[PDB]
Amino acid sequence: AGYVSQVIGPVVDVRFDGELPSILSSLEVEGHSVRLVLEVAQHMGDNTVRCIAMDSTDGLVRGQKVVDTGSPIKVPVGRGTLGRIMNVIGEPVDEQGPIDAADIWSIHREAPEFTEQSTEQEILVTGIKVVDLLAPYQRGGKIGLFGGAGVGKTVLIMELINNVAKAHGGFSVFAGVGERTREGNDLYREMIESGVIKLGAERGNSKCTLVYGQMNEPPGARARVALTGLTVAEYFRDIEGQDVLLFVDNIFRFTQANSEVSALLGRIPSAVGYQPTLATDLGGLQERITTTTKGSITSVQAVYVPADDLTDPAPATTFAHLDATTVLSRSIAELGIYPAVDPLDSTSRMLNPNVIGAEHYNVARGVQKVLQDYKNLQDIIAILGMDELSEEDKLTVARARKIQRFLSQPFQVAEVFTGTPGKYVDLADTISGF
Amino acid sequence: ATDLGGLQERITTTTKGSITSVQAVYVPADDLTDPAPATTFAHLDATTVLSRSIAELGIYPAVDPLDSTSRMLNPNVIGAEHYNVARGVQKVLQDYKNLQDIIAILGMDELSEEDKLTVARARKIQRFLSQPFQVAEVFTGTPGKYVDLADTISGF
Amino acid sequence: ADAKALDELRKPKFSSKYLIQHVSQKLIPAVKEWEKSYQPPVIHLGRVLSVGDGIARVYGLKSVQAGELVCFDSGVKGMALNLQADHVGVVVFGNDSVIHQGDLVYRTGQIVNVPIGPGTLGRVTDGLGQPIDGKGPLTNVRSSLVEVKAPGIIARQSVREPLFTGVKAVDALVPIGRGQRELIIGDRQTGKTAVAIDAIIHQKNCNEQVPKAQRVYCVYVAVGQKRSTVAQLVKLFTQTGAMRYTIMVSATASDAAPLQFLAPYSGCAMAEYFRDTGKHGLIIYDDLSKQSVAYRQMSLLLRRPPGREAFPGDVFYLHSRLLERAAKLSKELGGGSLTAFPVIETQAGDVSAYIATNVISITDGQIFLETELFYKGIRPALN
Amino acid sequence: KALDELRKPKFSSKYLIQHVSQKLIPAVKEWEKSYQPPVIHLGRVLSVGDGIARVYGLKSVQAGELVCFDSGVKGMALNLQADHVGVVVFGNDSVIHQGDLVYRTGQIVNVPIGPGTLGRVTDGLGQPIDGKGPLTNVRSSLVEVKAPGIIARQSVREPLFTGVKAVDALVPIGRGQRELIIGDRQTGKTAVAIDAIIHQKNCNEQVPKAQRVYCVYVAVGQKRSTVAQLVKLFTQTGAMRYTIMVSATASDAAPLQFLAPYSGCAMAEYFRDTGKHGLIIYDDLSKQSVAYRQMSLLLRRPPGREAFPGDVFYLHSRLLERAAKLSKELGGGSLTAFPVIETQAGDVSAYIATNVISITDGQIFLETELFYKGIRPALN
Amino acid sequence: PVIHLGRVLSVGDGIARVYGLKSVQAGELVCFDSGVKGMALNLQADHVGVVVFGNDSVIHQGDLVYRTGQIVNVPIGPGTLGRVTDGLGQPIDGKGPLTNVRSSLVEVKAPGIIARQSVREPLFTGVKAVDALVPIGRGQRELIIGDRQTGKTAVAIDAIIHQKNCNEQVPKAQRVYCVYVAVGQKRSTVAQLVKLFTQTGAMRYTIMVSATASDAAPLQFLAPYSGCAMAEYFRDTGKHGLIIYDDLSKQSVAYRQMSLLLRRPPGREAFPGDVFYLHSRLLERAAKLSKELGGGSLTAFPVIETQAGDVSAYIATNVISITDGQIFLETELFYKGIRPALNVGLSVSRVGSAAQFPGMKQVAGTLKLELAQYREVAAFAQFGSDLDAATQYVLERGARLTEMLKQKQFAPIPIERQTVAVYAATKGFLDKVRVQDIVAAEEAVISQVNPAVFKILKANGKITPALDAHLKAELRKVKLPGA
Amino acid sequence: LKLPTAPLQLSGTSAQIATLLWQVAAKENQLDKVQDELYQFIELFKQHSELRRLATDPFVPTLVRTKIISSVLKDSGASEITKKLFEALADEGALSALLEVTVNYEELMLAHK
Ligand SMILES: Nc1ncnc2c1ncn2[C@@H]1O[C@H](COP(=O)(O)OP(=O)(O)OP(=O)(O)O)[C@@H](O)[C@H]1O
Ligand SMILES: Nc1ncnc2c1ncn2[C@@H]1O[C@H](COP(=O)(O)OP(=O)(O)OP(=O)(O)O)[C@@H](O)[C@H]1O
Ligand SMILES: Nc1ncnc2c1ncn2[C@@H]1O[C@H](COP(=O)(O)OP(=O)(O)OP(=O)(O)O)[C@@H](O)[C@H]1O
Ligand SMILES: [Mg+2]
Ligand SMILES: [Mg+2]
Repeated sequence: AGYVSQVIGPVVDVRFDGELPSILSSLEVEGHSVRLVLEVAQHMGDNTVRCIAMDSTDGLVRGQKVVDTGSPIKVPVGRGTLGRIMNVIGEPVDEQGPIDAADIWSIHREAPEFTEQSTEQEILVTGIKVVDLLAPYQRGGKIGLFGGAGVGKTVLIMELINNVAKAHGGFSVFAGVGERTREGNDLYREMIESGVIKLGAERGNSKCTLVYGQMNEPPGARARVALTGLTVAEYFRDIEGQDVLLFVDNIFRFTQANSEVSALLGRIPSAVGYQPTLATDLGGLQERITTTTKGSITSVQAVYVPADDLTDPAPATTFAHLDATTVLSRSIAELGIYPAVDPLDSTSRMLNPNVIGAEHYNVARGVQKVLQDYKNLQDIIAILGMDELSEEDKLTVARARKIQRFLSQPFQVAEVFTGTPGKYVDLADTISGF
Repeated sequence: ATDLGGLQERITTTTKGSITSVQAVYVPADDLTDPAPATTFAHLDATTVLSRSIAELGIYPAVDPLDSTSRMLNPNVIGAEHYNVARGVQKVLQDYKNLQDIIAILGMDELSEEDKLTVARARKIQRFLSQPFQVAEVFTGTPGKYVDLADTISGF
Repeated sequence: ADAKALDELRKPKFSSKYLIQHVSQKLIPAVKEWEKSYQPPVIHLGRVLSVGDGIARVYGLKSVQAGELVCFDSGVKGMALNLQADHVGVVVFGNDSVIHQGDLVYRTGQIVNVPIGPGTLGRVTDGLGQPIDGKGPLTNVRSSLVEVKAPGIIARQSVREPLFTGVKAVDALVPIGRGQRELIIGDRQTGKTAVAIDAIIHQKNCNEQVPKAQRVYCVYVAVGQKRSTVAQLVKLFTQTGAMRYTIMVSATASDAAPLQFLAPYSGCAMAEYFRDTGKHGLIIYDDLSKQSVAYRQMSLLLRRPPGREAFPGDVFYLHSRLLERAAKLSKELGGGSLTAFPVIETQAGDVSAYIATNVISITDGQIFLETELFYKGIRPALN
Repeated sequence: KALDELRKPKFSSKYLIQHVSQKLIPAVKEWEKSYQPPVIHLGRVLSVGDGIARVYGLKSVQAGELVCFDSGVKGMALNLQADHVGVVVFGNDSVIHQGDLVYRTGQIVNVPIGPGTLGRVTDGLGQPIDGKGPLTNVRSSLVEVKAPGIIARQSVREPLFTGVKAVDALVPIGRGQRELIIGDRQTGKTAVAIDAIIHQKNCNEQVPKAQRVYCVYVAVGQKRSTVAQLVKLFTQTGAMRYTIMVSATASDAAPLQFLAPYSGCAMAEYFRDTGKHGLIIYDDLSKQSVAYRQMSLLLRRPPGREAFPGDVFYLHSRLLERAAKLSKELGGGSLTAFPVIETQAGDVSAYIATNVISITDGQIFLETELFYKGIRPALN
Repeated sequence: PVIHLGRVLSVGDGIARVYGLKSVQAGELVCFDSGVKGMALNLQADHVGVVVFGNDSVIHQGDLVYRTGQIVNVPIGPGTLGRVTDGLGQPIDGKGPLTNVRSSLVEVKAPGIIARQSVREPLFTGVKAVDALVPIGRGQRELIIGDRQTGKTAVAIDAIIHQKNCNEQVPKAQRVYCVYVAVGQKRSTVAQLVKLFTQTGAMRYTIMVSATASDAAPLQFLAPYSGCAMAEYFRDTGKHGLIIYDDLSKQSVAYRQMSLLLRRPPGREAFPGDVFYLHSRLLERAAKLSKELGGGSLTAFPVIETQAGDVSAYIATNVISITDGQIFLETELFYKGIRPALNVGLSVSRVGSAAQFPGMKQVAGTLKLELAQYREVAAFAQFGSDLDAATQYVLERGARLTEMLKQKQFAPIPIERQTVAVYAATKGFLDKVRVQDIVAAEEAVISQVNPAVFKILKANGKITPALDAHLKAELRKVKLPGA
Repeated sequence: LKLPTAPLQLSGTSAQIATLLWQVAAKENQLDKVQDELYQFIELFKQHSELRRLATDPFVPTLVRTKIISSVLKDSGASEITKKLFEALADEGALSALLEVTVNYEELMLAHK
């Protein structure tokens, strides 16, 4: 009912002689080599809408028929999407047939309202000792994961998927926002061998939904693929009633893709070249990740800092939403300590004695004090001597070294290639053990 | 980049004849990062970079001995007796610059006389790159010198 | 094509009418067969020409005041910012995805206003005064404008009364007068709201011990904050009893940037009810640095030129006309007061930023919260 | 007065007179016959200049379609707007005038791919510039192809040997990964990339035919003297028997330098898709982005952080994600990319340098401080 | 005399769009019917853009604009000497009309290659930090670049004041007539310089072209060109000129105002694309003409203000490219007690010693070499590491030499006195003297040394061997403080 | 092809239509029929508010706006130059240029004599 008016890169103008589609509605270009889905960005006037394409616009002709779907991008949600790879517009990329959809949900959604919100602010038990003691995870919170390569981030992702499914009974969604396709395939094959994704007839016993928007996709497809990951996690929260994990892998690439679609739509860039709507394009994502009366969504979001600059507006806007940080370090990984969570750099807002109690607080405040006193004397051990310093100062060195070792833990998803069995550690056994 | 590229790609040696081009390039604020000098760098076979810090030291011509790069500096082009002297002069002048971080702070007493020898060798090399020009007789006040190629390799 | 040459086309100069009368007997039959393809014409109503970026361009609306509440047929409010010759550009107080080209825009006839009064005490409203606490509409209340001019020089007096915060470092070292503005400025996670929450809980302990004229009625405005933090704060005020004296204006991070830009003016108008009736107000603008970011978004989307930090240039007047409304009134105006506590988030201790130095040159003092004293456990980390 | 509503007009088309002229001059009694402009598969040049032709008409042209001017100079329909087409010109725009006829060719941009491209030095559009005749044993293939998805790939395991000891020990490179050679000017960027191409000539005569690796060197924005020095070096060593050279030099138009990494990748994607192994080297990815920034500022697309287009990340990611290691049911072939990014004063915080660091797997940082210390390759 | 008429379409911010005036030239003076003048700058197809020489409040919509037929011109000649004029010619000192004068264009093509000769004769500033280290020949453009209050104006005023001292002693041909163009300055500030120049006597040879901050932006853009046209009268008729453009930094800001309001697209720092051409058109008119064209010269002194010593500024980098030399003035050298605060390590003169005093070409060669040795050894004794006693000799002698280059702000020393002062410091005769009273020791060296030994060094221009020994044998029969 | 030259040259996008309107009316010798048919349309907008709704109102469809002007300019006062211009000005919504294209038609007509 509408026809293509302009094609300027990834930005398509469609002209509707009848009534216009709503902003954020989905438009299908009738007749094209690949399925081209447009999302309405604005009403330009003169019966024209401006759209951002979810695929390539090469081969698009002015006058091509465009069919309005009457709704935003609608993706399959349910338990049938578990263990599948899905793209932004809901198509299966894993090449295992159609997706057995319980429902088809719009990926655009307002945040849960004020009466629907939870006021309680409790702790999500993860079974990992170092992030249950020193940097606890808020149930319904946002967690910055400051990992990288070779710090065992992928094993930490799959162990969080495992222990939340095993203990708390909730599923997981992985939103690969702007991921490399070599790394997105490496995650898929690592999840198959570690048991969190199963293939074939045992597909329903998988615990994670992969929602992938790759780097070679246009900036509109990467900017909306984190909202496709929300909508799968919001079905488990609002219909299944579960404590869902979400993994927005590289929340910076969500910002970076939304900054590209603002630049292509002709908007004047804000401070540091970011979009004027960076606070509200990021805050519109993060406010759907919350606890409601039905269930909760907890998101572990990998955070990239652009120029090693925490005052850059993309991490500074992101850190206003984050309720905990888990920093993975190579220095902890070179000591054989796995998981490589830095016990001092990792922070949580759940770590004060009014939400976790004074018993749990003083242990974690006491553990962090001991390793701080041990690791600021490492420039007086090497230049004076190990047997030089006092018997009390080396009592801390003996106590910290058997705490720095005790933050290690064998993981259940890592036991198919390490031999040692995995061990879920409860919260009371971590406080009393430390 | 394409206005500049349309000009430079005509200044070439063809099978008919040869154009040996010498282009001065002004860098705006002693800034080779600036895009108008930085686009010119990919067009040239020899980029003599002149520095203000060599000029303020009194060494004239104020050629940066490290930043000046030529495509004639392969050993299979100028021989090995020219390539190893040029690669050896650049090594002593780079070691001195890594030592001059600590000379201007401490003062050349704790280098164990292996690094004290390469400071005095580079300081002789720095002045020996200076040369009176025949057109700067009115400026420098000295008659200019034409140094042959064999006498440069023999001296350094 | 000068203007002296086009007004000559006012007077008739044809002297030949062989198709003036020909189409006049055919125009009305031609218009009549295309009537179901005509939208009805619009003069005092409005029709949306173009909507996008949270700004609607509205044809018509011949009698809108500048800065007036307009209402779309979707139920969403707007504010007529610029009346132009051909359209009126409104900014949408809500989600612009529900507004279409061709939608009717209605006139409310009133410049942008919020409900103020005694019945807004105890409630959680949005940036426009609509209550989001779910416990009904606002009763025992009346509408007042959100862009009231501040009282002048002769309508003020000096601050005399001491408005106890209840914080030990504050009331001893940087004590707060009752008609004063005090900036709470610090880095992220430095107890900025903690100092402003303890000020609000403290008035509940003092209001039940003072004789009805020295009572302080607090107002908390949250701009750009997560809904969960706002909901965890209404639970804390309800369980301490501080909600009886507190209004909670909330424009969270998911809300539209014109709702976050307007929420401190909406809350200041509700707190000005107590200033203008001889009572005493306390207002906290938590993250006024987030209200300037929301106003920077609306100015860049209106294609206004960037500034020093890409801010509109009138971002000083954004906060100066806001914080000048926190005054101590004179005895002929009732003697009421309004005490403001703006909150500014600072990046890495840098107080020489644009929005930080603006509010410092507006407010009467500062409460600097150092992030190194906060890490050492000295809390409140008063520099 | 009642006529004040029409005092000033407003037009939704800048080229209103070119629609009015298509209805007034065919109303003359003479020119009702034989004189009417075709607009569907033809076009008229409205404006020329700086390698952009604004073209009225071409109603049925596709986005990215190769169009032809009546002088034989080709072009790509890049802006498709409501009244005109913005055409980036594949040559000098001096031969194009206002009112020239623009024909659409029906085809999106194509390059010859196949075994006939080996040994040949082509331009940014596939036409040979070494003067040895046309490309014989080739076939036409698209230039901007979709990169292979998740299931089409497998894990990068087989090593690609650069022959450089600093690389092959410290920064190991696998068949199917994309490694950035980033550094300053004259830090040995090409030295590392030419050593990779020369070493695959040595390795190819000692491995079976399924394990041979065929190189493609894309020279963007270099001069013809340097490119001819590199064909002479590749012929003296014998590495031209496995190397394609795609050369869009500095005098070429900015659409040729923009399309040459995509033209060389499509020539290199032939070996990946048929089970063999490829090695694609972009001499200057940064130079390509400067050429793409030229077309977008001239097509009046909105400027970004360094005046680059918003999709300039999508420019390089869509190119570099085409370097994959394919799965065993797609032949198992591979394509290894070596983008080259020239930094200025060694900062990797530059807009284009931050983009390619994100897209690629690793980086080979070459530092000019180590270059004067005798280290070579000055690998950080 | 048919006069073309243009109707004003709209007038705002000192710019008036005019309908009609098809015959008007680009850069033509127009006349509004309010009496205020204008200049047609961008001739568009539908209107003319006119910058208004004055206050645009008197111009209404539909006012009549007459063209005057003429490109913008100013009165040039000897009748402008002594008078304070505004941005285009008209005198503002209240002394009547400019008598004995002639109207010439302000935008003249600069003299080309075949109209020059080599800059060989010196222009003495009277500032001995300048005349020794960065000497300036006649026909050379020299930048005085510095900070907000680094004494840049003082260096320029001392060049003007010193020419009056030279013009009373030279013959009629080699007399320097100064022009001081004050762009964007305070009017009180300009009136303190006319008060200084009549008290000094320098106003006999000085033209004062004043475009203050209250003037319109096309009056301050155009005032360097109108002052250069007054200064080019002396260059074109065989005499010698000296033009000082105080704050060309403020001319570019006034040119950025007209460009931004004529809707020209902004470049770096919202500046016009042809800003470089704004100053290279002007400064290339400072030439030394050949003897076929009279032999006359024009010496320029542009003044550029930097912000925090940021010479990497857009307009600052442009003028360093145009001018021959550079007098860089530093803020921290100013407060260390070094006045004038000249950065000797950054101040060059591209003409060099080809056009300097021969009596200081041999004496100040070792001055700038011993000061080059003084600079790097003072960076190392800044820490307090160690001493060498040959490092401490050049660290002690250059401290006499830095203290020797200091000068009083309103007194310009003659070239003969400066060479004697530099001789007494470079031949060791001002050793055995404390470093603190060399500012007062050299008053003895000028006074007690014979007043007839300066005459021989002035007439010869060079210390002859019959004078090189005779004055060093008089630099011992002098009584220095302390000793 | 070749058209007559306009007597005086004019500016663009409304005075450029009047130049082309003058050129096809000088070829057909209709320089005062097409001129006076313009003056009738200046009057016709003053009479009928629904005719000037087809030039100011942006919400009339372009299918309606071109099928009123084609269906009232029939069978009387056609001249094939007024008829073909005003369907072109209605196809693009440029019917509000009708005052401004008439004034520049008069300056071409006055310079023709
Ligand atoms: N005096 C105090 N003693 C102990 N904990 C405190 C104190 N004040 C605040 N906190 C705690 O410190 C943390 C940060 O304080 P708060 O949230 O008030 O800071 P903020 O400036 O509002 O930070 P944000 O930028 O996250 O809004 C919270 O967990 C809070 O409960
Ligand atoms: N390993 C090496 N040993 C010796 N010389 C080397 C080595 N690598 C590079 N060079 C030399 O360094 C110079 C510059 O290196 P090269 O041109 O290969 O680097 P580049 O980064 O591509 O430079 P450009 O910026 O000019 O493109 C050349 O003379 C080259 O031969
Ligand atoms: N050599 C000097 N000795 C003593 N005082 C000096 C000297 N040079 C300048 N001054 C004084 O220092 C102050 C600044 O000098 P001046 O006003 O000439 O500087 P400027 O660079 O023109 O600064 P402005 O930005 O005000 O124009 C004045 O009071 C001036 O008299
Ligand atoms: Mg807070
Ligand atoms: Mg190279």
